[PDB]
Amino acid sequence: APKAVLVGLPGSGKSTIGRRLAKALGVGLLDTDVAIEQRTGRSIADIFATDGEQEFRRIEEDVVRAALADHDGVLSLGGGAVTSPGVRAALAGHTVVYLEISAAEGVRRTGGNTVRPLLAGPDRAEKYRALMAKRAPLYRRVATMRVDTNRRNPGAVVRHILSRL
Ligand SMILES: Nc1ncnc2c1ncn2[C@@H]1O[C@H](COP(=O)(O)OP(=O)(O)NP(=O)(O)O)[C@@H](O)[C@H]1O
Ligand SMILES: O=C(O)C1=C[C@@H](O)[C@H](O)[C@H](O)C1
Repeated sequence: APKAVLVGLPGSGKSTIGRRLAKALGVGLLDTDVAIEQRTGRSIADIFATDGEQEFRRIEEDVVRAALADHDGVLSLGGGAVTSPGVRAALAGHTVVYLEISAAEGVRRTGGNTVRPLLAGPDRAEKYRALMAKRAPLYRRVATMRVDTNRRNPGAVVRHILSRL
């Protein structure tokens, strides 16, 4: 079973905080978005364009159930994984950390285009605020620890978590 599992919106810090926490405990990192590209032929934007979001979600669920059984290090999840009811039932019993961020700082952190099919195009600030309103009740229901990332630098986030494990 993992030592910790990380969830939240794009730009909260899931990949950055996960690398740094794994180095301090002595263990490996597994990132489910990276695992998906390795197993199929292609990119995340390629699968969304040829096949659709509902077929992305079925591949993501099967990857997640297997990681929770076989991996003893730190695990980082994709941003919309909590919208599947089969993902929420596999998480019950596990150690789960929710990273919180405001809408104005969150949109400024995503600013140098990694891509992101669901944030693409004009009116970026309007689309980010609509994603927050519908997911926030879902992050609160799955969590066992909540941490505020608004005025904490990344080394100080790591130390707050380490003392509560
Ligand atoms: N506490 C922090 N303070 C200052 N900058 C930060 C903080 N956390 C993350 N960043 C920066 O914000 C950017 C995004 O962080 P990242 O770790 O990629 O988040 P993400 O939650 O994994 N995205 P996704 O899987 O696509 O939903 C990076 O350049 C980081 O360097
Ligand atoms: O639905 C989402 O919010 C996301 C889906 C994919 O682009 C990626 O899995 C990303 O982390 C965000």
